[PDB]
Amino acid sequence: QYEAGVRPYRETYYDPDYEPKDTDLLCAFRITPKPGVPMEEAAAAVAAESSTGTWTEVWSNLLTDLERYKARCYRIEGDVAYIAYPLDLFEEGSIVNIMSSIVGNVFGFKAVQALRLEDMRIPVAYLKTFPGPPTGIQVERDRLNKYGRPLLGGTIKPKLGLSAKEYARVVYECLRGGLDTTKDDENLNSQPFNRWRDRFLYVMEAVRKAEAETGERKGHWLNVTAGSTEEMLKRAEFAAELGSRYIMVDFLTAGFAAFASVRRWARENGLMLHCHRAMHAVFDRQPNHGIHFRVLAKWLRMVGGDHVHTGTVVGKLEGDRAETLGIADLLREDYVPADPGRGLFFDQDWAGLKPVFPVASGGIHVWHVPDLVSIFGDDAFFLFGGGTHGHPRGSRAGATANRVAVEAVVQARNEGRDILAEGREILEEAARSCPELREAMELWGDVKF
Amino acid sequence: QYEAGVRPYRETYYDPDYEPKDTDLLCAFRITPKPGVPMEEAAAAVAAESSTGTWTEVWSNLLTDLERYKARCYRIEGDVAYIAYPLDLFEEGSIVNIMSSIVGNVFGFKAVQALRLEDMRIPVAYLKTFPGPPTGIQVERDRLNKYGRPLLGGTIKPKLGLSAKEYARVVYECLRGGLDTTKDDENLNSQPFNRWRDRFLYVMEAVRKAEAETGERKGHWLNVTAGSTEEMLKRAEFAAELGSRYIMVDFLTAGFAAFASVRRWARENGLMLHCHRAMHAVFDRQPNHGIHFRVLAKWLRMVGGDHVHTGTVVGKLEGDRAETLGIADLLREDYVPADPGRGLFFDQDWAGLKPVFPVASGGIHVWHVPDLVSIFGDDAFFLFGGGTHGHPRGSRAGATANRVAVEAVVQARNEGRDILAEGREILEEAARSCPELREAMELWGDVKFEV
Amino acid sequence: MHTETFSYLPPLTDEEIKKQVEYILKNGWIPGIEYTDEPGPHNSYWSFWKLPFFNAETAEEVMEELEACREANPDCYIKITGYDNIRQGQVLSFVAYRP
Amino acid sequence: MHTETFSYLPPLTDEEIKKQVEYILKNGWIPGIEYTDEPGPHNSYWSFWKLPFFNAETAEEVMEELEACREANPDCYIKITGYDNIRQGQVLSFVAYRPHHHHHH
Amino acid sequence: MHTETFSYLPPLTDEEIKKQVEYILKNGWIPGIEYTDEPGPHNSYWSFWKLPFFNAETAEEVMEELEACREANPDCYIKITGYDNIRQGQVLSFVAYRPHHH
Amino acid sequence: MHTETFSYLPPLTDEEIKKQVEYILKNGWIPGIEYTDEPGPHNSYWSFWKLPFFNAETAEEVMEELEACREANPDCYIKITGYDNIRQGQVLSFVAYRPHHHHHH
Ligand SMILES: O=C(O)[C@@](O)(COP(=O)(O)O)[C@H](O)[C@H](O)COP(=O)(O)O
Ligand SMILES: O=C(O)[C@@](O)(COP(=O)(O)O)[C@H](O)[C@H](O)COP(=O)(O)O
Ligand SMILES: [Mg+2]
Ligand SMILES: [Mg+2]
Repeated sequence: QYEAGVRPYRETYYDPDYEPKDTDLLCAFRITPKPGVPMEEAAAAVAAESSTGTWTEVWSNLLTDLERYKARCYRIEGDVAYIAYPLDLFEEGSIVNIMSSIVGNVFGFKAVQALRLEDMRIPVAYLKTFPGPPTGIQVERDRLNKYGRPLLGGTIKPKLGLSAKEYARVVYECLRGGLDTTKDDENLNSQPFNRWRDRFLYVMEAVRKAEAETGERKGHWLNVTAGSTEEMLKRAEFAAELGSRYIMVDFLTAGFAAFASVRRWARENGLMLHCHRAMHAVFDRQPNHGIHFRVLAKWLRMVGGDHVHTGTVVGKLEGDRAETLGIADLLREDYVPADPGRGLFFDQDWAGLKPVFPVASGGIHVWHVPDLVSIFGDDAFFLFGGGTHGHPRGSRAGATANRVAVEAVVQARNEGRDILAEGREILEEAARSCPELREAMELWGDVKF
Repeated sequence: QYEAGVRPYRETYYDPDYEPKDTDLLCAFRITPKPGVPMEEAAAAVAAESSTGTWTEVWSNLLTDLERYKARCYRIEGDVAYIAYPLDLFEEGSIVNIMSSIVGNVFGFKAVQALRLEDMRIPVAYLKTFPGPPTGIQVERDRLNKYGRPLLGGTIKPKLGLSAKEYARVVYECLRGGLDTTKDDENLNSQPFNRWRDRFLYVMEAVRKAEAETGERKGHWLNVTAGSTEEMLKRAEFAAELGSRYIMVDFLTAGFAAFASVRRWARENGLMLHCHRAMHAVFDRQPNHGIHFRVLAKWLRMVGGDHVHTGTVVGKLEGDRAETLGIADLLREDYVPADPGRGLFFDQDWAGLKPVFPVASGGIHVWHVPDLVSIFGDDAFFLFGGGTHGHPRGSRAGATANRVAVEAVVQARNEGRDILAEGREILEEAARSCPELREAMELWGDVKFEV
Repeated sequence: MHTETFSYLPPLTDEEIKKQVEYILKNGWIPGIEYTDEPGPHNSYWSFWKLPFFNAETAEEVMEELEACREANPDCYIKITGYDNIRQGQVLSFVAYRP
Repeated sequence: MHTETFSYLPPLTDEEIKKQVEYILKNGWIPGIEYTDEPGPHNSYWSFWKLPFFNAETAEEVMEELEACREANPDCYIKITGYDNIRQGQVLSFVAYRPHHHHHH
Repeated sequence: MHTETFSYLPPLTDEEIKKQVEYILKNGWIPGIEYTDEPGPHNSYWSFWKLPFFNAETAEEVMEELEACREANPDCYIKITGYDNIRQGQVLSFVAYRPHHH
Repeated sequence: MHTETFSYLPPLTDEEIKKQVEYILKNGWIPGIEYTDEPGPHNSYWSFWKLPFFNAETAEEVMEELEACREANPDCYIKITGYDNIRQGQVLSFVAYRPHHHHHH
């Protein structure tokens, strides 16, 4: 009663006359076919095996409306295949479902030897099924009462190995010296040398003490990342009982289903949510295979994180300046037009979702502050871990150096100075009044990446 | 008061004199340094930045004992750096914590242009803080009353688009034709055209009807994968209320913390846990950068999935024979010696954790059955989705063809026949008593994938 | 035992059954045949006679299959179905033969 | 009524059965015989025909017991079991005899 | 008592303050002046000096209001604000005058 | 206001203090100095007088810093700390200086 047998995927799943609907989810896939497999067939294989198809015709295809439901490759430019997915294919509010289709099996086919998801056009009708950040940039600045400059943070070091009590000594010195926030390392969860309950308690003593002493609101990104969702929610609950303004989650290692659970809990309990992108470079770094960070950044903004790391460009971890500028816009703006020169393949409307703070962290020190202010502007966190505790006089002095550097560069920008052309002179001028900053500049004056 | 400033990572974190302890977690990383960065410095950067270190010396290093806590690269051989991580660094029972250290930041450093985690030795002292599978191969066979052959399953197709009622019709036809199980596609969760509660109800009616009609116990891997942990647990709950033997989770797309939540739920409720590895190839496809599936497979067995997909070798998705044999041993055996020819850089003791069923799925059909029985032996599921519903006479006939193929090959193996040399002949012999099998052999005889 | 649509009318003649099949085909729907010896309200999945007739072009082809199903299963209730793949739903179902 | 392993193949001849018993014995597993008139999915415990044949040394001894069981219980399904005490689990079970009515519905 | 943005720099001169007012105006933001004798972290709502200066066109206008606020409230902390109605958020806030008892 | 270890003994002389510092150093622990005007049970973090003396080699060096701290902060309680980085914990802490008002209530 039907035509059984194997057909090329392109017969059903390649349609170069298809016009994408404003409700379709669009993917830009970088395809490296197995040699001898044409682009059109490789693209159709990806479109088929991420939507409705499989490797041979099935009688049950005729019990549904594949014309309505199938994904289809509708355009190919070079090695980039554009595939359109009907809105009805997706579970509302579920990044987990997006991934299970779009990146579920199609990266492992023999016919397609490498595959990278470069960008995705999330349609407004699908975006509205997501709640976005639980706080968002504007409300977070209101909660902190901080306006007009990048915010200062810093990872406590050594990454692991400090007792809970001594850990919060470092926090206290940093916050009292002028950092706005400090954070647990992504891999500091609850371990034999530092269990999370003790750390949460002592850190909040330190946060409260620094807030009272300086008069500025403080916070610490208490890492709730744990082996199970229930454990993360219990840690978040205790952070809330202690009056922490923040918790933190490693959203990729905990994973998107638990991340969604934490976002809901954070919103309902008045906590702001720092998101660490641990694991991202396992699959977003190489240009031939994986998922570009700008896609991860879109998904992050949808579930709802209040901040996510974006790289520094100039620090110890790899970053591309043009890509980073586009990602910053994707995280912060209401609407981002396509721009091939930043790898933004699609226009992205954000459907009124709240914006996310970019976070620049990793191997940075005072000499980087002119470049960082130039790249990110005010709505970012700059984190100095090593660049704080590695100060010759320790963490309080390091925090002061870093806070002064940011403020001096912001002041100079606002006065109309060229902070790139005059960056060194701006810092030297501020160091004339700030020995902490002079010592930091001397220590790290030869350290570049 | 301390020596501030930047030092090479190798000063603290490269120690070729270090003797790994039986309690250390060991990693084998294939490293491609930035040109001009020595291997020793690149390996030391990975060790430092996945344990205790950062880019400049900090006063607070002197408040702890880096000799106790630092990871250290203790051997570099070719392009592989061996790195030892002290037991103390890890949170008991947390795969999430393992990932946050071992693969957290170290794949994105300027100094290390590509990095491939090939293998990890999980020490017994840490492994036994994990529970392993809630069921295990032997208990599952007892629950199903199925002994002495591979088990048959298959994904319902089209992946998406069937109503709940017609989805369950396909299930019914498959199960009553001789498949042991059927499953939801990994991307079938709850959608406008097929909402999960409707599917779960109708599918279990089909399962019960097929079991009563055939006399054989059946199951369907109901996919509980959802956008939040709470929603996944709600779906698991309903499957339990309907008396399903099984639930299914996409453990990597849902993620390990939600997976662990479902595994605890599964222990409290007695359902078996099918684990789909959707997204794994995003991480594991390329040989220069990423995480090899064998590592993910270890993590899977530690949390406690009862099955995981391992690849087919011969079907539509990539999978090399040697690596797949290594992965099957890692999933099933109590102790697995190293063999770098299979990518096993370390020996792995499982210290009594239960074995996981390998699941071979994707682009396979009747002609693959001799090779599949040769590769996996009895203790595997073979799934035919397209290879069942794409039969000329539909899903019941397709299921029968696949079931007969497996049984004929098993019978022949047990009689002493060489199922590789005689595999095609054994299928031809069986097809003389089974027209469904003949029709399947004829339809797909020219359909081959490279191996 | 009532059998849902048309069960409250007199048993359909072959001519009357054919007209319903013609209606299924005229609307572009897929005709099918199912049968069972347990037609009660517990039973959601009667036995398929072959597959749904995706390729059928004429009502006469369907009536030949009905007669063949009747001859193989004279102790069963036999129903004609019509399936609309655009709504993913059965759009007409009635019993054509009672044992 | 399908009866699990080999149920989808033609009913086994005595020579085919004996080869399966030889497979059990050659791997050091324990052959056994069980029977029932209620073979469906709710029945996990068929009736023992004697205890498992712990001391069986040849397939012939087992075939002689199968013959005795099927003469004593011609109205029953009769299965051969193959038990591995090392893993505490059955490694092969299959029906060797089905009653007359099975093939005449 | 630190006072958030620019608090870690030397207290601003009138000329430095005016440059920051010029930056607010150049960007099309709304300058404002607020004051309090309780500047600590519990206080989210300083007293407005008049309304935000929606109609201000020059920095000298704002500087005159700052001086007027200080003369009337010499015991208070006085801050300059800049508001962006398109983001619905404050975009710059810094203390321009601290009382003698600071 | 009791101040934990040795608080129930007579206030320590400088020679008694130095012997305790010698005990810290001889066991390879890190001496430090901290001070506060709020010594009670809600205060876990007194103010550092410089960082812990990681590089101190003699008790005399530590006594010179104690003298400097008590001259700079005569209104504060001042404690000697003794930190063991091998266990990540203080192994001895005691007050070496109390302000005048302590002894006159
Ligand atoms: O573990 C680390 O290396 C860090 O704490 C930085 O420490 P330092 O401040 O001492 O360099 C951050 O987690 C990285 O910046 C994350 O990388 P990214 O921001 O690119 O996600
Ligand atoms: O979506 C699919 O393609 C499948 O349902 C197979 O359908 P077919 O049976 O019709 O091929 C399975 O999910 C893949 O086999 C998983 O790949 P793996 O097992 O390698 O993780
Ligand atoms: Mg970190
Ligand atoms: Mg699938």
